[PDB]
Amino acid sequence: CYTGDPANNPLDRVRILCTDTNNDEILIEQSVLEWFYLESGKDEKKAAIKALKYLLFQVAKMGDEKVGGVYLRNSSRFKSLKAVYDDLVKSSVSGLPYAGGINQCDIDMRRQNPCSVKKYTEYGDAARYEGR
Amino acid sequence: CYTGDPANNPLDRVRILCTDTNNDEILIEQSVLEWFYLESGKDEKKAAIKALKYLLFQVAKMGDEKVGGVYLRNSSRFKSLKAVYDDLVKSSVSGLPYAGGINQCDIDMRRQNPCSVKKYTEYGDAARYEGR
Amino acid sequence: CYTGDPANNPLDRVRILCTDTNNDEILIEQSVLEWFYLESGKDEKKAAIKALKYLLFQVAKMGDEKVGGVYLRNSSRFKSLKAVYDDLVKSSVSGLPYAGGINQCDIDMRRQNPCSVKKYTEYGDAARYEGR
Amino acid sequence: VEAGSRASLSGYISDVFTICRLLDAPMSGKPCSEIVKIPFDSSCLLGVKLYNCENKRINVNSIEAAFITLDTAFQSPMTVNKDTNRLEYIFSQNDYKVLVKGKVYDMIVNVVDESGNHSTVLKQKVRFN
Amino acid sequence: APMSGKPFISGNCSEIVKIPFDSSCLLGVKLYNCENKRINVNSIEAAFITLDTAFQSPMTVNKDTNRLEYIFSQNDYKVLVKGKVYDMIVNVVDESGNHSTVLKQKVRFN
Amino acid sequence: APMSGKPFISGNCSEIVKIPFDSSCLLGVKLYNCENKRINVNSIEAAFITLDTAF
Amino acid sequence: MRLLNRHSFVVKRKVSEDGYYNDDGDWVASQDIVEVNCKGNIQPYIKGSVKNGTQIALPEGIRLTDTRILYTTYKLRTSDDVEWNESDIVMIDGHEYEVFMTMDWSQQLAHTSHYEYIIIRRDKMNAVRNSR
Amino acid sequence: MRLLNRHSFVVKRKVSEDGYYNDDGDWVASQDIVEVNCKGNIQPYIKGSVKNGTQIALPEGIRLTDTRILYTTYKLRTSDDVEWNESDIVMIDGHEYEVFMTMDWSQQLAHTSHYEYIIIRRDKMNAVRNSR
Amino acid sequence: MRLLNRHSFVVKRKVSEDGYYNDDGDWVASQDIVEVNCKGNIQPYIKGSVKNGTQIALPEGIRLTDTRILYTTYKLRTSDDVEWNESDIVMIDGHEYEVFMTMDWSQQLAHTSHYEYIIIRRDKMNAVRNSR
Amino acid sequence: TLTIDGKNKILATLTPTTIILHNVDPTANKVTQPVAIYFSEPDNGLIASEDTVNITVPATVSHYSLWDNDKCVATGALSKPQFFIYVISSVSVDLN
Repeated sequence: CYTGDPANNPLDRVRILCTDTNNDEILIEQSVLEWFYLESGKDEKKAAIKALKYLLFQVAKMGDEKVGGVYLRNSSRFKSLKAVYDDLVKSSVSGLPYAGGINQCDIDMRRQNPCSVKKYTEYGDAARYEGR
Repeated sequence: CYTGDPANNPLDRVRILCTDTNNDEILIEQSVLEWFYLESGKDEKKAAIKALKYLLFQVAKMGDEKVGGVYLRNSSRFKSLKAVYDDLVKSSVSGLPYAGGINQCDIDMRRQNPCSVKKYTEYGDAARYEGR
Repeated sequence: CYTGDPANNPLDRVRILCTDTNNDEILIEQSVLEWFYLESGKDEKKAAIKALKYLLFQVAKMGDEKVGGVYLRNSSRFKSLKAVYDDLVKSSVSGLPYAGGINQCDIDMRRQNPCSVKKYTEYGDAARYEGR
Repeated sequence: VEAGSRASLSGYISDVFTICRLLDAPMSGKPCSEIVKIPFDSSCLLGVKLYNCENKRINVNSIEAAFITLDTAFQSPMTVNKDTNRLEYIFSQNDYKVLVKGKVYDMIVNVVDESGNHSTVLKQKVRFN
Repeated sequence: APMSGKPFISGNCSEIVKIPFDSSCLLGVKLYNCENKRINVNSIEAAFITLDTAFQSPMTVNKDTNRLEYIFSQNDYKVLVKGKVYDMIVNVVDESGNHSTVLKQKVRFN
Repeated sequence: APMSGKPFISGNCSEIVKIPFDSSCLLGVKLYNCENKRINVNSIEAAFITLDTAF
Repeated sequence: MRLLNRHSFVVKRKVSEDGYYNDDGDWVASQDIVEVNCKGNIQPYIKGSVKNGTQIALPEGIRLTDTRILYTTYKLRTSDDVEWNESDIVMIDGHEYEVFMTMDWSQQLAHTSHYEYIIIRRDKMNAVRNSR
Repeated sequence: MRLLNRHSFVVKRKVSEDGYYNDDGDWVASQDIVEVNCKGNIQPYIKGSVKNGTQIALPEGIRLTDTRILYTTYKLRTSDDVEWNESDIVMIDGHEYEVFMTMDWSQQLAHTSHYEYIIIRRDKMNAVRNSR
Repeated sequence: MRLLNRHSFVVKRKVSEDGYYNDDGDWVASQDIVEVNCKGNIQPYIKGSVKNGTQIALPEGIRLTDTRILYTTYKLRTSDDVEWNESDIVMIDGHEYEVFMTMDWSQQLAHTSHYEYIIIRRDKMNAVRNSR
Repeated sequence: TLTIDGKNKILATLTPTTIILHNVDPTANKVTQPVAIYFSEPDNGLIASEDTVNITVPATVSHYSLWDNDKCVATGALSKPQFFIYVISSVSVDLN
């Protein structure tokens, strides 16, 4: 039910972010999409990422069908959809890695934890005039 | 049947969490879904994890059927659905991994167990003034 | 629709940069393309990198369809298109690779960080008259 | 450099010929959806025909003070054309002063009978190109 | 020019009219009412032809042949860019001063 | 409203009637006996309409 | 299934089966007509000399004959002299289509049991009543 | 799609549907004829005793009969006595081809919905007018 | 292509199309006959009651009827009363074969556009001239 | 050669506000009292009347003129001289 108005309709913006903008091939129900949007509060990005996960399940279920004259084959859709999904979404890293013992401020901050086991010697023991 | 009212109907919320919302291909009976909802106390999230396994079992059973004119092929739905499931549910981890002997507040608590085998030496033995 | 006027029409320039110029097989809606163009500010090059991903998603969805007389088979378009994409866009590198400790003008700038762990010895320590 | 100039006048010594776009309103309830289009800043007559509960076309003899509403834009009164048996309206050039170009609007038609009851006899989507 | 927005047969995409660049060309229009019957131009007072970002001009209301007509000229091509696609709009004036956009069409000059 | 629980044609799922929110709507009902013939309302004394948890 | 429910149409069933012959001998159709909503699939019927949307030239003018095949899970019935009931009517494009043939594939298999009907467009003629 | 739009042809539709019978009884065709541009695909029709470009020998001389099948997404209409409209005309090789049959495959599937028509070359005859 | 040009044969085309009817009513064929060289492929035509090299027994004696199908890229024409031209002749085994049917597959595809013709052996009869 | 921007910026200044009919081409030969007229914004170097206007004559008229200051800025001839309400259906001025 994409009305071709991404400028105004946030539901259309979500329907663009998750690729379901085709009136003859509507796989995600309007009522389902609205509920996802409300659960995400108003974040179109989170609504879209929820709807994409739901769409994976929706596609994986369907299979080939034949009625007199008309024959639809769907067994190959999931392979392509998953291949695109893991490449474009699952593999996108966000945040930063961690490198232990590289930052003095981090080291001193973590030294304050009382519930931590105590090492016999640390890195800087040979240069502290005050020991400890 | 999915009534298109997830906001108000807790059963619709479950039918969304589980992906059995398509009215033409109802795979989970309404009575079965209600029984799951009751047996889970009343928790839409916690009913879905059982409904999904029931749906996996239901999908694994069916095969290809032909009757004059129509024809339906269900032999790949399982191979797609299990692949989706193992990725989106099975491999999702929750909780924390234990690391041995890293927390003093835990070591001292574990020391109180009477049925634990005595060790000849422990980590801090070299600096205990009192001994033991 | 591609109007055959890339020189004057910025939307035609985008429809050329993206390869959706064939009027018989319009795959990207004109409204969607305009919305991408606006969201990218106004940059034909920068809209194409989003339109291409949208097109990948659109192509991955479709399957084989038969109606009496006609018949269309779309199960390999994705396998070809992703192969073209990974070669012509994904593997194209831009920017420079960093090499550690090769530029003195960079080493001395990094030395100003206060939250960096002190090293006992550095490369030039053997020839510093002043020490430190 | 030259520009030339022109002048034009028209008139007569003592009708409406605007573009018309028609709709049907089934009172029976029984008729991803159509979107009516009207050029922006262009006068356009909008008409609607009533169909009774049996789905005949029904006389508009009854019905008074029918209203038209452009959602979150404005509300206006509508004319009960009892000759052609259609409820009619004409988008005036004042209306476009508060209408956004390109945006999609919802429209509603209300009917007030002789008993004071109000009925919503039509809902439709439109947009002004 | 079908009023009421009905294309006689529901095509797709956009059709482009092509005219030689430096040649006068008589362009006419035909009017059809809401029931696809042919309208008589006697009820039309005036009409303005428009080429976007190029110019606007009054247009000959030919009641004899029952068509609206405009003729390009060499001084007209002094602002038109060769090859570029120009949108086209036809406006009408009623007896009560109503203004209607009866037709929009894409044009270009070879 | 077919008495005896027979749907005239055995469909599936549930059908939902839709009415505009803020508009009066005349809602009627038709009665059919155990043999699908049309019943006359003369034999009815009273009837109570119900909307669950509403009124 | 999804393909068996692509189309939605109205069916007029004469619920009462009390048609009889008047004291004058004229036929009186069953009185209580009831409208219903059904879902199925409609396709042209290609076989032998069948005529789909065929224009027929006659000395009296021009006619139009059409006939289709309908797949559905709803049990429509044709005329039967032993059971003493009349046939159903299907509204397609606003015209009447009388059910003339039936093929019982029900109770054959679980997920593919259905029915097939051949429906012929009703010819144009003036109306007359004989009701007693 | 590309193969459905290989050919371009002209169609004469009698837009007005006001044909009537004179006070003398003669037929008067609808007045307003309108030309249109359409795209489709034209192929010979091979079935039974169909005659494609077949020369016919008669005592009066020689005739030529031809008939074809047309695939297109445009909705052409044949004669209909109930709706009271006349058939369309298709210009092939400069001659007229009257639409005699239609097959409605529309609204069946997303990317493969279309129409099929059987068009017969109009026979040669002299012209006469009865207009009132 | 190679298989479309396996055979070489002669074609007699009546280049002039000025045939007319004498002042006495007799037919006068077009005068200017021209010979040409063409290439194609000739095979027997197997369909229905078609007669290839079939001996026919009659009270008057014995006849021989033959007919073939010809694939070629050359545009041969049959008789046409509207265009007012006569059919071509193909020389096979030294006998005449008149083109009676045509099937236009041209402009369909790049490398496989061609024509099909059904050619019937001309019957034996004595000659008479009416030229004015 | 004036571009569209120049023409649009130009016609914004003219702003006529009255019209007078004349028995013959003109201040001379006035036949009717002036009546106001409102004009729309310019586009493509063209301005048109925003609405209809009614003029009355007791007498024949075959010409007209526009004023604003009371300055005459344009004149023109009626398509047909008319004996004698003369309704001015529309009027426009352009630089093309």
